[PDB]
Amino acid sequence: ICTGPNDTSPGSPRHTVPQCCYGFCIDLLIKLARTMQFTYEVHLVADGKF
Amino acid sequence: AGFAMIIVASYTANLAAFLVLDRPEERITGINDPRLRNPSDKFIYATVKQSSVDIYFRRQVELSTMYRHMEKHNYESAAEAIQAVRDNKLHAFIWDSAVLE
Amino acid sequence: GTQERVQNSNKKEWNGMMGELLSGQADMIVAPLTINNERAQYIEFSKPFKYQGLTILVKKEIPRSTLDSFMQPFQSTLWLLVGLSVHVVAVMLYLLDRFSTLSSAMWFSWGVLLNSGIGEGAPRSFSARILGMVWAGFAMIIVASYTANLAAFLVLDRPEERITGINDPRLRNPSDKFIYATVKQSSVDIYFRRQVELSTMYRHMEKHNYESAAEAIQAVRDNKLHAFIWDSAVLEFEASQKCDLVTTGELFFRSGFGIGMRKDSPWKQQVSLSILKSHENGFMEDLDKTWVRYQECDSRSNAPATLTCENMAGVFMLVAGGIVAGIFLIFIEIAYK
Amino acid sequence: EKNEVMSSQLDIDNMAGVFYMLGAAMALSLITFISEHLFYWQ
Amino acid sequence: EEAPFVIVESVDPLSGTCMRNTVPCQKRIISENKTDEEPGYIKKCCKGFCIDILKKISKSVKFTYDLYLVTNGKHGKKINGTWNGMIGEVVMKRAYMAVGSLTINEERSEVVDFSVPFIETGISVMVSRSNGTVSPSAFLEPFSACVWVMMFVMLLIVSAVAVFVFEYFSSFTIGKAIWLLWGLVFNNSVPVQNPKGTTSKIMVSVWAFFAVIFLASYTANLAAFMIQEEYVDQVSGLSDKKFQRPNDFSPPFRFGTVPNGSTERNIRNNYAEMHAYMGKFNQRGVDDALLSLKTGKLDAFIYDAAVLNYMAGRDEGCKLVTIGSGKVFASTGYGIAIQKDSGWKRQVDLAILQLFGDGEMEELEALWLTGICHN
Amino acid sequence: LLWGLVFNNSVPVQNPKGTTSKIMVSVWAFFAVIFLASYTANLAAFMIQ
Ligand SMILES: *[C@@H]1O[C@H](CO)[C@@H](O[C@@H]2O[C@H](CO)[C@@H](O)[C@H](O)[C@H]2NC(C)=O)[C@H](O)[C@H]1NC(C)=O
Ligand SMILES: *[C@@H]1O[C@H](CO)[C@@H](O)[C@H](O)[C@H]1NC(C)=O
Repeated sequence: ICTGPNDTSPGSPRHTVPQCCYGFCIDLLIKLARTMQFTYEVHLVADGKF
Repeated sequence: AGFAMIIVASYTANLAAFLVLDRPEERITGINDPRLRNPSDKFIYATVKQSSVDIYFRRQVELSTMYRHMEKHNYESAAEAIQAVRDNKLHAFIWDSAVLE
Repeated sequence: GTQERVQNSNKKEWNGMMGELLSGQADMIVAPLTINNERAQYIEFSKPFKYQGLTILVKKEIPRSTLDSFMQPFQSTLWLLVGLSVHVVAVMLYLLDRFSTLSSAMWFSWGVLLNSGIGEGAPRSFSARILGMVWAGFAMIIVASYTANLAAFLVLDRPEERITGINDPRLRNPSDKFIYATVKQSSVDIYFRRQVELSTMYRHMEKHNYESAAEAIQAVRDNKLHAFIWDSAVLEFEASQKCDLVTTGELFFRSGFGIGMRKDSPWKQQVSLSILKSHENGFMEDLDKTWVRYQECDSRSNAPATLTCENMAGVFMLVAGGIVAGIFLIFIEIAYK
Repeated sequence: EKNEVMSSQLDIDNMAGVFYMLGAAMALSLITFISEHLFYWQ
Repeated sequence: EEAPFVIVESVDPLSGTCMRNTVPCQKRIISENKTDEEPGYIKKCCKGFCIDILKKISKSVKFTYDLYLVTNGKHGKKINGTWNGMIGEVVMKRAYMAVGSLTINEERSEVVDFSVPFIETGISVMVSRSNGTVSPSAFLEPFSACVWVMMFVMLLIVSAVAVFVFEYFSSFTIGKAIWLLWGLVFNNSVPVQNPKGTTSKIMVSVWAFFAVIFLASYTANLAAFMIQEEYVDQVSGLSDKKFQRPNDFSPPFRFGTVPNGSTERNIRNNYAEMHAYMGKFNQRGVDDALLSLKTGKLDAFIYDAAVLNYMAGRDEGCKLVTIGSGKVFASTGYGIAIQKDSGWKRQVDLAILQLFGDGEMEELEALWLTGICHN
Repeated sequence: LLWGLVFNNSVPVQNPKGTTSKIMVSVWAFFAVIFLASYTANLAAFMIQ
């Protein structure tokens, strides 16, 4: 799961809603997690620019 | 009869010639295609604003010129740039390989 | 002529013909003299009377022949395969004949391949007519493939060599199989020793330089030296006249041959004006056509044409052998009659 | 970007396809002959 | 101003001056109708190739400068014993150093001096890409010059073996025989009469094999030789009759050249009649010449060398080409013009040669004068 | 006759006799001479690259 802003153009007030993410990195994240015993609660960024 | 053979042979030959010579140059080379150092106002680059690429440019001294030509068009994020080069509204896009591939 | 120290003293003098001019043996240098900083320090140069640059020179590569008549396109195995398969399909035809005209069938197939109009048999058995169609198809296929790959042979040319210039990395880290060369004490040498980067190759260059041009030319003709570096407006003519050598592409630093006079003689501006007026009235170019661009050996290393009797051997010999090998069997068969 | 190979002599390496077409033709043809025969006397 | 050498450009509308890597081009423009009271200062900034060579010279021999554009005309043509343009401004009004894109002739050298040139140049021609090919006798070209007749005589020979051999073994004439043969070589596309003797039956099939080799070979060679053709520019040189007697042809060429330049005032002293004929076109500017050359209004163009070679490597597609292999017809060079007989001359001269020693001219060239086409 | 014509008239055959058909086949012959040349050309091309 990932909590993050809706309406990626955030000029209008953002609604921090939950979506879900999946791809090439978060799996790697999971690998690390099961490697070093810690939890996590991801969430996207506000501004969108790096 | 000799003439007949001649003509039909010529035909097959130049059909072969047609089927093998391919298209011309375009092949934008990279940072050195001089179509990218003295931009006519028909080309438009683009990068994502506030992004690592922008930093790589502003700090370099030479490239400065194109930097300015680059400045007035940068986009908000990737998907916008992709969709905007699909429909011809923007010539070239510069970005990180392991996404572009 | 260049500059150098002498007698292990603080004297730096000028070897060579330029030095001769400096001392008062003559008062004009009319010869293919170059232009560069050092020389231009204290000698007045006329306006340039011929423009050119440096370039390279290598032994022309050797091409591939017309062909051995039947070698290139097929392997012998293919010939054998088709040869047997002919009689194969022939006997199968004859079987489909008898089971429900042998000397006919052999003709039929051999003709079907060879496209010869001869022959009068046919497949009587519908069973065989089902086969003959595809047999002919196979024939067309094979002959088409043949012509196609002969075409493929005749158009793909030779590999790379193309020594590019001052940047072909075969010239920055010389393996000890390459050997450059220039004429000692010559403008080129000055252009190298003063540059800083190129220094490395300079040393590799040092231990081989020659005495003069003709020696270098004759020494690269016979393979005793790979590459030669010199001034274009000599190399171009040289390649044009004797045509187993070639230049490769790039230039180095564009400079111009000019007349040279001692420091501030009262003759400068007249000479310069005359040279210019000459360049305007085409007279110079009349000289050009009269002495430079008069002869042309080959060029365009594509060479995509011109086959001749070299092919004719492998086939005309075959037809003559057919002639001479017919008569014996003719006698044999008229005896068998 | 070296241009490409320049083939030669075309050994049996590839013509296996055409030879297979030929042989399969022969087989199916004799098949059909035997079929037509066994049907014809019937 | 000049397209590839001295590019002009207006200031940035934010600061007041423009970006780095250029020099301010002051005092450009004056009044037009009311009163001069010269404002001049419409300051713009310029850059390019010649500007860079100037900057490096400035750093290499200590001095300063300030750069201002020109009004009265162009490069400058001696008119009524007086000089317009740059030369005018460097004779009387004491500009004291001209730069940019000047040629070098005799006249100009009779008034001002000149440094050592730094780019080869001269007169050259430019034509639309000769859309099409040249293959007038392609079909006769390949496969031989002689072996035709060798096959011919081999044929006439085998005819005799035919008659003799087929005479002795178990309606056959030399006419029908040679007929069948000559029909076979090209293609068995002729209703013929075949022999009957088994001897000859074999004796001909070998020749048939000969034919099927011959024909395939010939077609292959034709295809090859037609693949790697070569363009031939449809004009030889400036000396061609096709320029000498234009009226002698179907609608004669329509070629022009911008007047007042060095090139024209060269032309007018070698081919006066052709110069007079040229007066009917006298294209203006340069880009105008390009457009008119793209729209059939002209068919050849005569102008400086370097600027043409830069213009060639630019235009979209590659549909415009300089004649020959880039041959030049009045070898001279650009240069720097300084007021008569200041010592400065010598101190500048060495400077420029200095750059030829360190490849810097190659860097500059590769940075401005390269193109994409004609690689 | 037809199947022989398409590939190459390398087969002893029997031709028709009606002028109607006489024309009616020559068009197909033209078809053949286009077909064959096309095919060979394409093979040559595809084998080049
Ligand atoms: C070549 O120089 C002549 C010099 O006279 C130019 O002719 C002048 O142009 C101005 C303004 O365009 C006119 O007021 C003059 O009357 C023109 N002179 C004559 C004699 O008519 C001419 O324009 C120049 N050509 C180019 C291409 O610059
Ligand atoms: C040309 O001659 C003089 C300049 O030497 C000038 O005073 C005169 O007005 C000019 N006349 C014409 C017709 O050009």
